[PDB]
Amino acid sequence: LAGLSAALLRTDSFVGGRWLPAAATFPVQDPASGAALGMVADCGVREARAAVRAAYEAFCRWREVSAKERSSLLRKWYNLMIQNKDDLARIITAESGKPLKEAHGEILYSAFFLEWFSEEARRVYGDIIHTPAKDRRALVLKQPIGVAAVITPWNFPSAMITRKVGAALAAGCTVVVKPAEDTPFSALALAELASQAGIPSGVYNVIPCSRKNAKEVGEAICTDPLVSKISFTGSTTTGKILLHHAANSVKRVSMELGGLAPFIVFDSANVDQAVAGAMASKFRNTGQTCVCSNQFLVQRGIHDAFVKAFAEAMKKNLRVGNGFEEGTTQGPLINEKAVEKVEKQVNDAVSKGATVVTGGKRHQLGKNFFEPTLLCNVTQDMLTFGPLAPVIKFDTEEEAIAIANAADVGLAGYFYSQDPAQIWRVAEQLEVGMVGVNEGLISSVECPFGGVKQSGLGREGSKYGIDEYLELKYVCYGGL
Amino acid sequence: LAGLSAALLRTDSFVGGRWLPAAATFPVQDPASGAALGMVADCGVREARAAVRAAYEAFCRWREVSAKERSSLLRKWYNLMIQNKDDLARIITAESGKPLKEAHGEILYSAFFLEWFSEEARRVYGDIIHTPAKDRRALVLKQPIGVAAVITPWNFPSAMITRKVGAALAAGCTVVVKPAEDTPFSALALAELASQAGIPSGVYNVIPCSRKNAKEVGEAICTDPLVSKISFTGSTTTGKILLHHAANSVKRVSMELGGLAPFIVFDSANVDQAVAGAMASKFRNTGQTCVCSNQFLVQRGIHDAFVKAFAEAMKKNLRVGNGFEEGTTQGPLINEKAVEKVEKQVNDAVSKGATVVTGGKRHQLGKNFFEPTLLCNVTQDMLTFGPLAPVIKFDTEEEAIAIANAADVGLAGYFYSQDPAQIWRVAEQLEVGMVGVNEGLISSVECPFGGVKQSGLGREGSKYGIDEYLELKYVCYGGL
Amino acid sequence: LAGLSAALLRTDSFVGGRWLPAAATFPVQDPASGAALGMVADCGVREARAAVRAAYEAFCRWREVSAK
Amino acid sequence: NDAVSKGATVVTGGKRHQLGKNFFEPTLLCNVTQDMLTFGPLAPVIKFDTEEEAIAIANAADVGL
Repeated sequence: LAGLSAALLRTDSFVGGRWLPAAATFPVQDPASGAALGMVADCGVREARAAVRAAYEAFCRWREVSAKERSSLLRKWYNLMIQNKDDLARIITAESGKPLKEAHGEILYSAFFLEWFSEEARRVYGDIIHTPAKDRRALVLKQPIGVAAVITPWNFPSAMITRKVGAALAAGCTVVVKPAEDTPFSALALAELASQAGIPSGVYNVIPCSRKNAKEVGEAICTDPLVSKISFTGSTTTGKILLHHAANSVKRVSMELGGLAPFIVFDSANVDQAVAGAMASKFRNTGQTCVCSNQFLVQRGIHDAFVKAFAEAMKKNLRVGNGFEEGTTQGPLINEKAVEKVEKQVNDAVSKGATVVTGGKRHQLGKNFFEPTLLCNVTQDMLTFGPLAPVIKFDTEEEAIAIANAADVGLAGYFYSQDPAQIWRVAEQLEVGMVGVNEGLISSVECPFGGVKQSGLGREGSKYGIDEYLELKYVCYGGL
Repeated sequence: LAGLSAALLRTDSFVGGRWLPAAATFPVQDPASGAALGMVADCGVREARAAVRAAYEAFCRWREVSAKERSSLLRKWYNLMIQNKDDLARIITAESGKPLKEAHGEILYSAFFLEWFSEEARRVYGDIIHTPAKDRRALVLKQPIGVAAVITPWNFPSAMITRKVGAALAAGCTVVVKPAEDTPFSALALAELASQAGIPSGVYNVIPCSRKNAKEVGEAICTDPLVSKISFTGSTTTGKILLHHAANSVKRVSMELGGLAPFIVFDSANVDQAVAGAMASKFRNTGQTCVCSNQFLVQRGIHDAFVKAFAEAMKKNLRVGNGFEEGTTQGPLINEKAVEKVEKQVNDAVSKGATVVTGGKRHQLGKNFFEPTLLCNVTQDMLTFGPLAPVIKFDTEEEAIAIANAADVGLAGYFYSQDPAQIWRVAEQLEVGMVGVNEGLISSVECPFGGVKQSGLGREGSKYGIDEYLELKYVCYGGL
Repeated sequence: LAGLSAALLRTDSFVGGRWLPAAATFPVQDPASGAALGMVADCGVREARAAVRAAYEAFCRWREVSAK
Repeated sequence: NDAVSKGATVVTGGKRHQLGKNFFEPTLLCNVTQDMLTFGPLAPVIKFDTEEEAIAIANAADVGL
């Protein structure tokens, strides 16, 4: 378990440049062994109106540094993460529960976000438009929005914080961060690394707080008028509420909420590969991701040939156990109510027609452990973040889409199909934000992550992400 | 008055391709002579849930036409406007009240928006990002958001409808339009022109409705789940409310609300030019614009030399009268409550220290007519859409900004200054969305109009505007 | 007063086999001298629905061991 | 601000100090007419004529520290 560097670990929220303990604390436990992991500062509103300050003030000056300078700091940070992967990793596995590998997996995917944005910071380009009138010359500068509120989910305690903040600070903004108390350490560990990197005090803050204040602080930072922006990743409910708090102050916003994820396997689709992505998508982090390939849609032809081939691969390598435990594939789910979200679905399926193919009951380790599962004959009248993938048989491509596009969900969808033509049609008509072609993992710091229709606003990462933190200022230069 | 082509004029809301009369109507009158201008269809919610339909369905097919095709239609439309300027003009003067010239002024600035976007429609570019992994190729397409709700103010009954819808349809979207019942005809006149141009039924709709239903229909279209987008221009209050309706359905949004407008005149500033822009900015449409240079800030040095020079120019050419009346500079304000918004301010200024320099009482035509006015010694403790420009003396550039940047207003600000250096500093520190340099009119279809901090979301027009109607779809092409 | 073995003494509630500190604590004092005796973990309901679990699960197996 | 805004020729400082937070640059104002009456490093000057008046105002009752 322990053994990490006392520095990478933290418990006192980090505001304005220095650590600051909360009036009262809240406990964090390894969602696997149950072992307590010290008390974390539980930030109450009074702190936000104070964190949002030292965040603001830090801006009034950070907005000044040469883009080259901020690109320098970021890099210097991206480094400190890289030079700490193995410790920054444990921090995740320990609080997320997820296998150690997936931890490094996250840790890199995190640093790599600081890295990239570090580069983007030096390329915010204004324009020089030509206009009729001979006497006036038009100009367009892009400038930082100012303070930015950042709330992050628990499943990616580092990558979810890095991808937003990297850009945020790339465009010269200041950020106040309320991580998920499930995994708040990775948020503070960054903080430590950022300070060492030399980030000017108040540019990057963290304010841990448990449920009790998650609602309060919520509006606290999403209302405080010094916050001109809000970036959030989470459940549809919470999101819609923050809007309601941002509306009141016409703030800038970008959210990526939940959203099922259709994984359409066609006949021209190669099975071993289709069963490839299939596994890596609905079993990574133990199927606890927004981009968790929810319901698999398979074409009668290759249907049975799929499941058999699919389930067989599961047994072959899905080793349920501890995160830091060698040779481990699945890990804990978060917490009790979670194993119940799976449990539920699993029974309402069996009970309503679902020939279970593998597993089905809580694993024999209990607690927050569940044995992965596969069902079929799963008629759509049964639609959950858990290591559970249900198969649905279909006939036409039109129908396969027809169902997948069962509107009001536009996060990420995947499909396998050897027909060059069918690729384009499916992939374009797919009302989503990210399509994985003959691949099951589509993560990448250089691409635009986000959803469509109610699955979110704005994107994160890529040449396109840093815009979430700029405002355009047209400047009509006249008198010529 | 009358004499126009029966076609350019309309009264039955236009939905799905064909005219449709409202259960009950509401009257529209020339805010100048009072003369009634027929009853317009007063659309009630039941119609919206029906307009939002035929708007949706029109999309499911418009999303298909070749960008070249839609660029063709738009142009064909831009033409029909151009070939109708003189009639499309009267329609505005008659319902807006504003001088006939300013009408043509608008009418062109309108068509020119269709024109431009007609071009943009053929240039929506996807990207091809390079990524590590040899086996997968990343792609990024941009696609239409679908249906779009459009509400427009009264002061620009045509340009405000054209600039949004042009883009909207450029990116292949469908629009439902609720114009300001003050000036709803220009919205229908377009409609007529659009049909003639050949716009597929339901791509562009108009649904007049007076106050009585403005609240209802409001959410009607801003909630109806077929509306995936909302574009609005108006008062801060109304806006914040729509958000509250869009939040509930995480819709895409872009708003440009009110916002004072600082017009900073420095010493290096040429007076005749400073008094130039000064006039054209706070007296166009009779100072009834969002981008209406609200409070003039002048540097002691050139202060007195300004006002004298300023007021003198007013008397010289500000001919108050009827809109269609030859040699007319000012026109009516909208309506009674409006002349009261001016009246108010004017007295709370005189009464609290404001040496009136010209005019001050309702004009001797009464009704919705007011004689322009100029005051000074106007201490900031008195801060209104009316032909009234108050002068405020200042010392330092820092202060001039200090005041102008009196936060929570970021629409458009103007300043005159012959110092090359001072231009850059002022113009960049100016927390706004559009800065007019040594010029008082900064209108242009090719540039980005919109504000910052609470004065709005997103921009309209320019290579940057058509984005308000696209969603990015990353597509990780794998299996290679 | 003090001098006892650090082990025999405790302050973090004991659930499922291992110690677990409470979100917030409550003080315990010698009802005689008044001298404070450290803060004890103050278990809140959320813990019970969790203690009653690891208690249950422990049963499903303890019900098995030989009475001997 | 309610002073400057209502007639108060600032003589020194007036905005939060350039250290921000809970720091403020001391200040001095004048022409400060009594219609503006605070524990902070801020001293406003009020011009008067008679000793009677000087008391008259100072003794603006319900304050005797």
